[PDB]
Amino acid sequence: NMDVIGERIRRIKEEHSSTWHYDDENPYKTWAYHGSYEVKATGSASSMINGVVKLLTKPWDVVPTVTQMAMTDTTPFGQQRVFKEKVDTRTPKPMPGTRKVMEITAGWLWRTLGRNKRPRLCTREEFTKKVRDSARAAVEDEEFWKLVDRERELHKQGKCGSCVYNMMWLGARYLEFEALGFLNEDHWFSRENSYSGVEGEGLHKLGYILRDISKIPGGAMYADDTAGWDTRITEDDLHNEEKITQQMDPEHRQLANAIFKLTYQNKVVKVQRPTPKGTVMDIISRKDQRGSGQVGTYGLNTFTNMEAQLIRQMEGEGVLSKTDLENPHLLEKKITQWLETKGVERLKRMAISGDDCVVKPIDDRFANALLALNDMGKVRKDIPQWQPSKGWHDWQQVPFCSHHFHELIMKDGRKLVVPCRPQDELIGRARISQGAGWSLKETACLGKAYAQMWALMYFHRRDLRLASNAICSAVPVHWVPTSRTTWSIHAHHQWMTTEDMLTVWNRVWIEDNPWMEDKTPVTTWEDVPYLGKREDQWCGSLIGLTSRATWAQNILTAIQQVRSLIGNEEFLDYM
Ligand SMILES: [Zn+2]
Ligand SMILES: [Zn+2]
Repeated sequence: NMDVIGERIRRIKEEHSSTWHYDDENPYKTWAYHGSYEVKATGSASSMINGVVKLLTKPWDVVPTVTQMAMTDTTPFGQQRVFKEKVDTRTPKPMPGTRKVMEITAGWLWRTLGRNKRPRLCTREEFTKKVRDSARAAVEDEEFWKLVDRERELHKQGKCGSCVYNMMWLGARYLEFEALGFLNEDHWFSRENSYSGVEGEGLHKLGYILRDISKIPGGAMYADDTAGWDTRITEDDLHNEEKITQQMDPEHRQLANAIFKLTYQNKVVKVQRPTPKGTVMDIISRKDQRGSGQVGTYGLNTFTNMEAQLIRQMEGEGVLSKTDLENPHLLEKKITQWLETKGVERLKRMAISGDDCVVKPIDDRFANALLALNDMGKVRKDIPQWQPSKGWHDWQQVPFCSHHFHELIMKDGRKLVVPCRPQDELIGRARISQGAGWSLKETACLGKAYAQMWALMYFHRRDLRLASNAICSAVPVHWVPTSRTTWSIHAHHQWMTTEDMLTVWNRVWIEDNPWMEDKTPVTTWEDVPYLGKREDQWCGSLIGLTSRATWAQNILTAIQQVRSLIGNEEFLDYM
């Protein structure tokens, strides 16, 4: 406890020895409270609207899903209400039999994941290349690595001085990246290496993967959401995730054990809180849960979700009974036999990206196999704890990574599998600019990035292809898209290029598409298919409405208004 986190609290206390106090009425119930100090508020209750795509998407000014997405709250008040919901809770300790099967499955899973790859340290040169107090992009060119070296020497002694978490210091995240970044950089959770994973595959491939899973004989496809996954990571999960250190070299194992013991299994967090005296940052700590702003959070969530779904498949097939989960002397024989004879096959029945999961069990007993899932702490969201799960018998209805996927028939007979989501979520996100003082050019370039992402991923939506062509017609051709649209893991960002969208389309969907055997290229957007009109409307299309027809037939007027305000540059007509 204080032996691991004491030095961190001391340095925070001495750096703010002025304005240091113990608020006797702190609102923390499951976190250990230490102290507080005052700082200026950070964040905002609303976000800036991207005027370029807003002016080109007038019918969606009157849409509630779009209007809501401009009111996110990152203020210290918003910081505190999200803390009450699920962060300030305790997850009950799993039963002794459940803890054994988790430990057996975790070790078997780590051996399988490391059958070809060996763990390795990540480097300052890697961290510096990936970025392309607190820190920005003046810091890697600064010799701030002397700070990193001094903290690493503390980690080599099993101590920690300045690795805290903010609901970050770049030095602590490098040290974490140095010891655990190999999971992401070496793609341990690619589908080839992990069977269930989808890391590096990309949003344009997830639908094909779900379609391949549907070919496996079995029951329905299940995709249960977990209520607050990061808050349900137990001390047993962290101990099971730590077993990867057994495959490391001694110098790597030492730095990773330091990350696990001093940064994951013990954590110091500074959180902002409103008070009748201003804005106050509090210093709390706990021994479980997972920090969301961490490298390897995705990989360790993926690993633990893989293990948990494997265990639920065990219970569905009758390998695990209630008596087994209660038994502190549970035998390993039938658990080990099942994993070594069926484990890889059962892993192939799943698509798992962090807490998002899709599994196709061998039959539908899985739907009512809930003893281990609930006892492990991964309680499903918005459903009675023991009510059976509802699965889908059509992979196209299965939700995964905030998407569903449609199989489309091109006019030449070839088949595409495209990602899709309710259209208001796509338009509402595109109308949101990130930050404060950005010029019209940077605002238009971000809108161009969303337009080209729609041309690559959501071309099959009539409203989006029209809006994408209007945005690209209103933004100068030579302007390069800035920032990122998705901020997500599955985004390969093939739309950031200024290559012809139809050329990039042919590369993504034909040339590089492993599920497309006919490499015959598409020569015109007219040969790029849409969703069925019924499906398009089911997923939020405004086609058929007169406000959409008026907007479509008068779209060049809105494009010219944006061009008039942008200035005298080179434009192209894409309509
Ligand atoms: Zn540290
Ligand atoms: Zn759809």
